[PDB]
Amino acid sequence: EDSDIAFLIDGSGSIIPHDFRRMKEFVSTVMEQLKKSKTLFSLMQYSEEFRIHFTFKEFQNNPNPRSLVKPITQLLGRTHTATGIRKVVRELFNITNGARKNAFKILVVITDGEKFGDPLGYEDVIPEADREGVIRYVIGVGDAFRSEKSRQELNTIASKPPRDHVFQVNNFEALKTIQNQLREK
Amino acid sequence: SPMYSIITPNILRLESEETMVLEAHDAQGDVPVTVTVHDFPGKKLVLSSEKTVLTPATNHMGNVTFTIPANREFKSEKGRNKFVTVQATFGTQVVEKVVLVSLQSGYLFIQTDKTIYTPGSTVLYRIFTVNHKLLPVGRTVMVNIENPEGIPVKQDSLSSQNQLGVLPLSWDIPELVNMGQWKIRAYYENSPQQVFSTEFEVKEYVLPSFEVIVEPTEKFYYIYNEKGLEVTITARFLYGKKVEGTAFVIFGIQDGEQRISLPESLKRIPIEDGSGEVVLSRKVLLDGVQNPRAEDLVGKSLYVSATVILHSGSDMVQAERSGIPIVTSPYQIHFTKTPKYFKPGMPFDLMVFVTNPDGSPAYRVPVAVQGEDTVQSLTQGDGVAKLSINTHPSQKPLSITVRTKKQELSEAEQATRTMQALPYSTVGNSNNYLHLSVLRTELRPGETLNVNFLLRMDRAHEAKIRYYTYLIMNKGRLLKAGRQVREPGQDLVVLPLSITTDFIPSFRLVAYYTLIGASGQREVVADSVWVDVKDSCVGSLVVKSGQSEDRQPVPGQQMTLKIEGDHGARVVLVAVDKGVFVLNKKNKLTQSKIWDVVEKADIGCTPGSGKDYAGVFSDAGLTFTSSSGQQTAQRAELQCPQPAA
Amino acid sequence: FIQTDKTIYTPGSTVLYRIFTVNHKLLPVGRTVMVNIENPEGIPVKQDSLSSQNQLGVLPLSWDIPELVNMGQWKIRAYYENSPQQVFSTEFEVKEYVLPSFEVIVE
Amino acid sequence: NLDEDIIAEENIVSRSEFPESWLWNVEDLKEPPKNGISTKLMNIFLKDSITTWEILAVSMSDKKGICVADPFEVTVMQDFFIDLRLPYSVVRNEQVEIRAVLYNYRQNQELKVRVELLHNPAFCSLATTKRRHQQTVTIPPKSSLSVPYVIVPLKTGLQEVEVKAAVYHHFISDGVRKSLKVVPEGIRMNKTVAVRTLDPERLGRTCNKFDLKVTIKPAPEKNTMILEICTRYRGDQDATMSILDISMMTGFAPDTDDLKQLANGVDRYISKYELDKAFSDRNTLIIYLDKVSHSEDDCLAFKVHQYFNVELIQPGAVKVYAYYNLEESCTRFYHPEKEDGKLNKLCRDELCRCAEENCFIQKSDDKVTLEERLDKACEPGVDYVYKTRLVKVQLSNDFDEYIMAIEQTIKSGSDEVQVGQQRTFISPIKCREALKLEEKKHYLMWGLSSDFWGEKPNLSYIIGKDTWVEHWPEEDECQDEENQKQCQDLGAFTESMVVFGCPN
Amino acid sequence: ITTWEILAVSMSDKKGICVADPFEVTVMQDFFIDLRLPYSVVRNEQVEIRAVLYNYRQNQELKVRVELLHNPAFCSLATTKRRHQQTVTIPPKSSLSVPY
Ligand SMILES: *[C@@H]1O[C@H](CO)[C@@H](O[C@@H]2O[C@H](CO)[C@@H](O[C@H]3O[C@H](CO)[C@@H](O)[C@H](O)[C@@H]3O)[C@H](O)[C@H]2NC(C)=O)[C@H](O)[C@H]1NC(C)=O
Ligand SMILES: *[C@@H]1O[C@H](CO)[C@@H](O)[C@H](O)[C@H]1NC(C)=O
Ligand SMILES: [K+]
Ligand SMILES: [K+]
Ligand SMILES: [Mg+2]
Repeated sequence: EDSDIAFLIDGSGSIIPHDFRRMKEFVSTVMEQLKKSKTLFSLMQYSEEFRIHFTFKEFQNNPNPRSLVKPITQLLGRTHTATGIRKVVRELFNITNGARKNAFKILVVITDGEKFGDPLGYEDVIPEADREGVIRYVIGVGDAFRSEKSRQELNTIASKPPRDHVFQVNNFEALKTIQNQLREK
Repeated sequence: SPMYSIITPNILRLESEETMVLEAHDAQGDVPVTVTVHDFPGKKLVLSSEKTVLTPATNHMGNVTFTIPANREFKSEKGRNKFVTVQATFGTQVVEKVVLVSLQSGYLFIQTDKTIYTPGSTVLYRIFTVNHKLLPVGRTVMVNIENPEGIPVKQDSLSSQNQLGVLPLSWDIPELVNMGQWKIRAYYENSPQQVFSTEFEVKEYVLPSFEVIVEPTEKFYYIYNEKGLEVTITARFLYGKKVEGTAFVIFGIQDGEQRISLPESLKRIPIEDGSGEVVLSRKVLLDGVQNPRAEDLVGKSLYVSATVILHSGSDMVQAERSGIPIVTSPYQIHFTKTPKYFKPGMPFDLMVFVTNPDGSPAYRVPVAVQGEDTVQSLTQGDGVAKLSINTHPSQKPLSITVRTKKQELSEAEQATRTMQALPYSTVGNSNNYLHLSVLRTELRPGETLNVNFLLRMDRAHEAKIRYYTYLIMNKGRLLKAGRQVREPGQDLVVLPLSITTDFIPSFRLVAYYTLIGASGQREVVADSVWVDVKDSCVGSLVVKSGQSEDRQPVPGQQMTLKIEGDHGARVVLVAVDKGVFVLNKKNKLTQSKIWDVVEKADIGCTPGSGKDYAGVFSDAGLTFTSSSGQQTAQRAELQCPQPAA
Repeated sequence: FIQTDKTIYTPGSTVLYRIFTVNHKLLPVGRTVMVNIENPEGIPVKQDSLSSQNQLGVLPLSWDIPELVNMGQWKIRAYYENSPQQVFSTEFEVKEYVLPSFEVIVE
Repeated sequence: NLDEDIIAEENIVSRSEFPESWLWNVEDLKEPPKNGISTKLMNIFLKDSITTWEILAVSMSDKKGICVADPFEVTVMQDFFIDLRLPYSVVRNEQVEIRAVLYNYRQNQELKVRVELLHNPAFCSLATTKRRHQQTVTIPPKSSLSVPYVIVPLKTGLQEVEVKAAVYHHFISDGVRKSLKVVPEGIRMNKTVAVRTLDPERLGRTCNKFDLKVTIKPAPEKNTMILEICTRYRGDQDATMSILDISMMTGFAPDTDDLKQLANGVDRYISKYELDKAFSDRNTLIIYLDKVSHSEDDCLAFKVHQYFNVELIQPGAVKVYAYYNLEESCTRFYHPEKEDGKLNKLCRDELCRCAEENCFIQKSDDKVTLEERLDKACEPGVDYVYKTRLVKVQLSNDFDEYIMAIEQTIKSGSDEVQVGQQRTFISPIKCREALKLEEKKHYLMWGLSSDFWGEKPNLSYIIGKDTWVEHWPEEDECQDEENQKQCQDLGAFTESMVVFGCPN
Repeated sequence: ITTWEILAVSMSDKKGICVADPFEVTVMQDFFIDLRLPYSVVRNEQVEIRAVLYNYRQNQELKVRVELLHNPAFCSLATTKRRHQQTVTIPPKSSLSVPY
């Protein structure tokens, strides 16, 4: 089977630079320790404006993740989470960027759980990921769990069940649930 | 006093890549620009796309690639038009512009297997989901099967995500059912006011054994034509073998949807080697005259039904040709492809449509404009000549009446049509102009189109214009823009514009230059031209036999099918008995029916130029906004015409 | 052997139905079979004749229920081409209803 | 903007997929067998429907043959959810009722919900585009609440309804999104006169078992009113147990003790729990009757109290039927000023649109300058801006008609208006007095192209949420020093609108 | 025995969409029956029909035996006991129609 892995990081100002560094480094480790067959990686940084830091084509041609992740900055915008997702499903999972049909499609949403200024809601874009069939792993950060409505924003983003998908970034055993879900898949 | 210019479509479609072009004429330094899209009214920042800076290294040009996000905002029942405020900030200067927006996400194309079905049959239909660029998109659609009454008798809600733009469907037709024209309506989830339709007939029938073609020699009836109504009857079996039978032909007249039968006209005619000739004799028609009104008859049409019976006895076929116009004029002239506005003292290029009375083009017809005794021209196979007339430099409205000069026709017959063309108003009527000239011939992707920039002004200013900035608007979007450098003194420059597959089937091209003219005022002159492109697919699809074993097929014979086409492309098939079509051929899917809707979808309103340089952009469907204060008037209507659609 | 997805349907619903063809030794075969869909009146409003070899005795089928249709007890009669007296049946009901939220049991 | 602590409706992924059956699947058993058993594990998705999913299967191997299975049960639910209960055969253009039941299976935690009936242009609801309809409620653990919602099916066919309920100081939200069939009547033959000029210019080349009189009256001495019902049966012999479903005008509750007083009443009974239910969200009441009479009026009445203050109030609803038969029911809606309790809509030959949004664009703001005045006049939406004089007035129950005298066409739009012309502007009856409008007065007015009632030339005008109207006095009525500021901005609005025209 | 139009519709992701020109295909034999059966009929309502033998052989008339088979749901002269046959001679390139 075909392992298509996408990565969506928040860059909003609410992301303190230390949270942000953890994100970039955790992603790079996620890919690194996901060194395994037939896995493809693409990334976009999301805030109030979006910019895909690498596509799948650019990844099959460049396997070194550290080379892909170093140049990434913070955006310091607003937080258009909902809009970011249609940018993931409509662009990253397009055949034009490398997307293969009948592949295991996973989205890694890495944010603190605070959408703001987004004109789009979730009731259009979440059922979209499900009608397209993308299994959504969410990685909350900093104080993504201090508040109540943030952490539920996460389960709102994460596919069900959220206990199996919602994880903190510093936790090192966020991969093994998925690293393993493929070993006989 | 630096000038900042921004340009975008007259209408902004949601969930689609639109482009915005940025230029900074003659302003020093790397110049940053930030554009943001705001609700109208307020500071909602619907979109603020990426950072861009216009460098002298790049001659102060960059563009903005952006897609408008939706926020579920429109109005049902009565429809009010939605708007957004675009905001451009060149460093400190802010240039703002209120733009219309449309919900329409893309296109949807309904294929049924065939045109006509019987009670108890399955209607197989596919639906074709494409974006504004005829590329696959995935949205939910709603499919309704609506009888002649209009009542949905089957409805569904389905998504096209990862179905490659094809939604194979079906619906089973009931034994007890209303006969007539049934519909298939579909529409994207996002944009329901935009309905896509196809009709199909439901009648109790059995396929025949032979087809009958009743076809008159010439497409109309000249009112004084001595020969009368001459018709060639072709009757043949479906495999290509000629039929033996008898024919029964009655005549009738058709007025809009009001039809008047001619019972004395019915004549029985033998069948001669699977072909025939038949005449409505001048002698036949006149006996028992009815509501003759010779002068009045022009403008109506005639229908003729033949009921053909085999010589063996098994199958009878009723065939009919309807819509036969009784003319004084073999033709009709229309100005539908003609610009309404001209550059005074410059050539005026007409695409007059010579039309045969049913709608078909006219082949090898000499035509000319009354007056200008100098020259006459000849119609192509399309019934169109590029009558290029010389304007006299003068601000009188130019009035043109086109007549045909087709030999072997009466001079009264010759078809005529009149229009009036109005001068491009110059700023204070300073009569500094721009003329775009480009040769109008069916342009194929891969051909090079030379673009001619004609500059008209005193020597005081001509050295100032040092490049021209050009723009190609296609299918409702800005496709390419750039600059062609100019050196002081060349009044005319040509851009060898190489034509690509994006340009299909046609496009308009606008362009402009800027300077600081009379009364210290920054001045911009622009001009626009519609260019048609060879109609075809972006890619290509060919079906031929895959067995170099030529032979004619046999019931139950095996066959190998060869499909040649673009790599990775998905191909859906269907094989229909040609015999079906003898009973119905309407709403059959064609590459043509694609393009005809598409061109309807265009936002441009005039084939050419406009009343003034503002009308250029508006008539083309474009917004220009500059830091100086010059910008396009506002567009509040979705449709163009003087009589609305 | 007839499997319908549901036992009761709304006008305008899609009826999904499978037929299992086996001999008296209960083995899947591919053979020619006639399918008759009878309305409450009993009147066969659809028929079809197909063979299942290399469909493994499985005849997956589909029927669109008309919006205007007589409600009541519908049947599915079907038979081998060769043995018409040997007819096998299944019913299914057509009525306008909504799925309930709880059940009621009287004992 | 009172409280910031709820999940936005805009982010409430509803329940979407409710198939009455699915997974018609066909899968093959390729697995290396152990014990003589190939084992297959098909990871799938769980539909947005809360029910136990029964799974039925059949193994057709050519070697052993067919094999039915032991059905499999997958028990699906959430702690807190909704299910929505609708009819099936509803009729377009007829006001109806729905009921939404939120269940709470949390064992010990009560809940406070803000739930919105979601706006739909296919339905005449209380929910305009911009004016939400959010009801706030509280739930006892291991209990569910019935919420009524009366609507008008404005269109035909497969219409979906949505309701999104969000909670406070807790986690989940939910949303129901459920379709059904809407259909037409076709009579349009109500007491027609022989030639009523109903025809257009360009065409052409029901309670049969029950008597039910319900009237809600007011009280003598927050606010309390009387509910009155008056019922009978039409037949040869008296009828069996009849039932009443009664639902509360938004934020209403009956008088707990008069409720008790009535239940001891003859031929009547309401169990204790729906009778000692709490005043917190006591909202829907069911009363069962021993029998009902075919011989005369047996009425009933009792008190209702206002628990929460909102200006606009859903009609109450009362549905009565014999114990055995629901489908031959009779439903009435009540409202004290709305006769027969029906929402205001606007109707022509077979079309209607919902007239229930704010009467006109909100007045009395601190800002009345030219700056905002022009901005709402320079918007593209403004099709027409006129200045007329209130000439005639048709007042009626339904709507109240103001006959306006256009002398000048300031800015025509998609309108072909002649000079010295008389045109019909409408205002709903609920709005009439709020407008403080008098004849003989000039008015400078504006609206949109969408706000035109009819087709040409037998047209009318409608004052909507965003229509702007303002009276214009005479020359002898603006010379006052007090009235300067108004007539100042009137003169400068006009001239700069006139001279400059519209900007674009 | 006729001529089919086969239509191919294709869409790639980048090469847009293309409905190709039709492809005709001609089912035609030397000798065959055209069998002229109504859409429906009424039960117990007698009519005739026609089975038209097409002798599209080149240069030889054709002595054929024309025949029907036994459906006990119809009353014709054919049985398993006694059949219902003519014996007919067809010139080349012609259409002989047998009544039943
Ligand atoms: C907006 O900017 C885009 C990139 O900044 C630009 O895209 C470029 O579009 C041109 C179209 O002319 C393409 O140019 C050439 O591509 C190949 C290159 O070998 C040639 O064979 C062609 O003939 C063609 O001239 C670029 O490939 C394309 N590049 C990218 C990265 O998109 C848009 O054209 C710009 N549009 C506007 C309106 O400014
Ligand atoms: C019939 O007339 C009454 C008023 O007399 C009105 O309330 C009702 O809406 C009308 N019904 C129809 C179907 O027009
Ligand atoms: K045939
Ligand atoms: K249920
Ligand atoms: Mg932030």
